[PDB]
Amino acid sequence: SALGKLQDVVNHNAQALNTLVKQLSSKFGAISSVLNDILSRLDPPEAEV
Amino acid sequence: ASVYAWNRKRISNCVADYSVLYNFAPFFAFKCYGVSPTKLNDLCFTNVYA
Repeated sequence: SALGKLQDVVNHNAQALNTLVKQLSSKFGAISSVLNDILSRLDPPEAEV
Repeated sequence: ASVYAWNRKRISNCVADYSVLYNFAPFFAFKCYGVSPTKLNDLCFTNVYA
């Protein structure tokens, strides 16, 4: 582990992007996480909220 | 049936068409949770109880 610092920079950036991609799966309270279903099985007035 | 002995039924393996319901009555109550009634006629469901 002589090159620990450079490797650490790389891993931090990779981990940041990874968590950013994973957070797409959370629902945040909506009935579903994917936009297509929300826009498919609901009328526009309720789909707004 | 009377409410304390309500009557369940299962519905599967059919082509469900929800466009016959509207011709029944002025429908004093018609509300849907989680789905809209007009966008009902294009979805696929797992198991349907009545």
